Amino acid sequence: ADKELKFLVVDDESTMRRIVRNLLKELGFNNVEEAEDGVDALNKLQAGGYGFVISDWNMPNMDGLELLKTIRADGAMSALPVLMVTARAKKENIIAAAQAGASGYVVKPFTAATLEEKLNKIFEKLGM
Ligand code: BEF
Ligand SMILES: [Mn+2]
Repeated sequence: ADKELKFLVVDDESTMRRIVRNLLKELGFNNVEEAEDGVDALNKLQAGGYGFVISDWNMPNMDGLELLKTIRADGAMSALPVLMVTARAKKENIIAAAQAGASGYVVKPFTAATLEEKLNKIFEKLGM
């Protein structure tokens, strides 16, 4: 994919955001911003320019399922890639997110290779 693709990394834990951002850099992606919950995320997304969202689920203010659903329902950003990265491991969680339009889904804890693999799976599906 285009190495100037702008990512929004959303998680209420700064340690996780740091992990994801550093994995993105290793993969060649340096245009990366962070948000701390779904409301902060939507503020940055409204600010413009984003091409990919990586998001947690359990966050205050707006959780990642609501964030995903808001994005998919919004005409200005309905096809924006959203990769879920969450400790929610139950099949019903995965179903709710998949059905809500998740581009992909990774369960914490996760390896570097898994994130890379699932990002590349989304790129290939979208022809990025
Ligand atoms: F708090 Be997240 F769903 F890992
Ligand atoms: Mn969380």
